[PDB]
Amino acid sequence: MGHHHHHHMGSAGTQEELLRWCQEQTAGYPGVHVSDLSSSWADGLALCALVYRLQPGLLEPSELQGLGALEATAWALKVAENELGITPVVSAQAVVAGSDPLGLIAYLSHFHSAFKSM
Repeated sequence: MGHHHHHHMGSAGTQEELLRWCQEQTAGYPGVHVSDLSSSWADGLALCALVYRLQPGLLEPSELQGLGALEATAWALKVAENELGITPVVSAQAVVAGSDPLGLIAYLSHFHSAFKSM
């Protein structure tokens, strides 16, 4: 199958399933909105929310939630890898700046595949 590449849906078609799964996993925190593939990860809320869900006894989202964006990403990314074992795919600066859509989505896939199977 396949016509050429794109015709109606393709890029957004994947983001929809990714954003939907992300919001569901980040659902529970009385003060966290997950509906953006950039700003949502600014303060590292989306990433922290996921990590905390996997290791609630080895995470501190609320701590890095306001302490800082760069610190939240670097801290969550470092601990996430230490607690889960997932090696970072993109730099904190890029994540906080949202200048890496391909990298942000790829990372989410790693976390999803880890929980999808476990």
